[PDB]
Parts: sequence; C-alpha cells; structure tokens
Amino acid sequence: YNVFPRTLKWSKMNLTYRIVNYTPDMTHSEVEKAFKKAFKVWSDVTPLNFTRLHDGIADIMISFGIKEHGDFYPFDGPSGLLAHAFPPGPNYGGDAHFDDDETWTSSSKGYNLFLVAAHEFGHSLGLDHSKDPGALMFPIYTYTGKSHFMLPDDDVQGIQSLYGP
Amino acid sequence: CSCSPVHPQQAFCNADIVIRAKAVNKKEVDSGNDIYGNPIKRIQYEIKQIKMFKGPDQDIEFIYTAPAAAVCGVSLDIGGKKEYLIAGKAEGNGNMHITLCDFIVPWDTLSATQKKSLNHRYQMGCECKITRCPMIPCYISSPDECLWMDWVTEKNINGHQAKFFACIKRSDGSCAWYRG
Ligand SMILES: [Ca+2]
Ligand SMILES: [Ca+2]
Ligand SMILES: [Zn+2]
Ligand SMILES: [Zn+2]
Repeated sequence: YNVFPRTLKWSKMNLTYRIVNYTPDMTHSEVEKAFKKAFKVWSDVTPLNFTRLHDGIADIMISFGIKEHGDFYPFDGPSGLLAHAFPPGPNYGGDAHFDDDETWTSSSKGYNLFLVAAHEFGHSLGLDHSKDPGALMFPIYTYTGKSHFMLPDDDVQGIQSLYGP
Repeated sequence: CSCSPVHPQQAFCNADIVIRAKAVNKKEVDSGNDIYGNPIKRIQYEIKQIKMFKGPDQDIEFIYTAPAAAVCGVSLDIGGKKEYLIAGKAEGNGNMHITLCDFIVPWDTLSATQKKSLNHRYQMGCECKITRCPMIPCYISSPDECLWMDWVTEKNINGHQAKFFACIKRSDGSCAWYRG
C-alpha cells in the first residue's frame, strides 16, 4: 500500500458526506446505494463511520462534473480521467468529483460508480495509489470480477495502518 | 484519481503529443489560489526530448503536472538516466501537461513492437476504434472496431494485444487486430 503524509489523517471517526448533485445516468436511489456501498468497504475494516447529510456542510462533498467544474483540474470528456478526490483536510479536503461525461452504471457497462467511488474515497481517507494492479487503490480502472466485491488485503492493510482495524 | 484503461494505440491516437524523453529536474511553480484561498502549485519538469513521434515542431522542454496523485499528478524520475514514453497534452509552444491517465511508461518496458509502432503503425490504426471488454461476453458491435480482450483473457492492461497488436483497417473487412 501507499499513504499520504500520515500526520494529516481524519482526527475524528465520525465523518459526514453529502451528494451535491446526481448523474442522470442512474436514479437517485441507485447513486445513493453505490456511495453507501463504497463507504462501507472502508468502515467495515476500521473505526470510521459515515453519515449522509441531506443538506449543509459535510466533510466529504461529492459531485458530478463535466470538464471545467469549479476547480483547477478540469475533466476531459468521455473516457480518460474518470474521477478524482482530495486527501483529508478542510474545504476540498476529502471531496470527490466524478466526470459525468462518463456513463455511470451499477453494472459492468460504462464505468461502475461503486468501484470508482470506493477508490476515490480511499483518497478522501488518506490513502495514495498502490503499485499493485490488483489493489483497489490502483489508479487504472479495471472492471472487477463477476459479482461479489472483496476489498483486497493490501487496501485493508493500508487503511488500518492509518486508522486501526 | 481513476483512469480508463487504454491500449497504446488509443493513447497515441488520442494524445496531442507523443515523445521519448528524459526528465532532468523538478521544480514547484506558483499558479495562484483556489476559491478557498489555497495556493495552487504545479510541478514543472525540465526535460530533454529524445524524439517526437507526434506533435508540434517546437521541442518540449517543460512538462507540468499536479502536485497531488489524487487529482492525477504524475511523478517522474529526475535522475537523468531514466527514459520515458510520454503521451500528453500540448500547452504553449515548448510546454506539455501530463496526468496519470496519460500513457507514460519507462521506455525500457516497451515491447519492440510497441516502440516501432510509434513511428507509423499506430497512426495507421487511428481510424479504428479499440473497444473495452469489461466482462464476457463482449461482442463486435461494428466493423470499425477491434475488441480489446487482454483484461478478460489474461489479467493485465499491457497484455498480449497491448504488446504486439494494432487495430487497423483491412480491405474487405474494416478493422481487425494485426501483429504484422
Ligand atoms: Ca471536504
Ligand atoms: Ca473523462
Ligand atoms: Zn474536480
Ligand atoms: Zn486515484
């Protein structure tokens, strides 16, 4: 595994998130389920817990963007960059942005929102990219298996090195 | 940062610039402040262009990338003995911008077919689409496509097709994988 400077990790175990906007590719319920599942990957193996807020300020602000979306890191249309995120901290810190010029799905087609979100949330929590193509924190997307997602050991070990099991 | 898997031909065809180069220095450059007041920096790599396979005639002397991996920042070896195959975006004359989603690999990791394909074979294939096969069964929907089967056949983006094949238009048929 690989972690960003360990000193700057989330000092509190209860974190909040908010879905700022929704891709029209899936229903609100489907988007919500994808993100809920994505956070659970991490909370299942650490003391972190996540609560979704319907409004107001949250630690992890999630949004869908097309090209220039407000920050210095514009998306690039279909394919290429799929999403990005920011390490723990104020404002942008912890936030995740998904490129809506992708087709987001709950399947093997287009790009699976849950899988990409699980990776990005890894950054939101302090993990860097892994050099192992088999790890979730590997930056190039590969559609995983057939049905049953299992957080690879390396990613478990990384996040626990930060927050404990 | 999450990136689409890409076969080298796609990378060649989609990038503004494709070069063989060596990075010799790294420097942080001030690029303003974000909406919250955080200073924005870019990393500036001073490079030596060894050869350009595609791009503007003005040689690339600088490559910019984000400081953070998490917004797709790239780290290059600045020792000066490590060569890279860099595909990326063209900025002002002599400047280039790269992200992790770009195709960037150590020159020495390239198959002989991949190195040679940079001169002309990949360009020959640009009119063909290379399509992903995330999970079987994936079909050949159209004649102008090749199906990239590396992921589902073997477990590597740089599989058999990436290393040895290009997707090029045939006479009678349209596109098909070719090893030449
Ligand atoms: Ca935040
Ligand atoms: Ca994109
Ligand atoms: Zn963004
Ligand atoms: Zn990433």
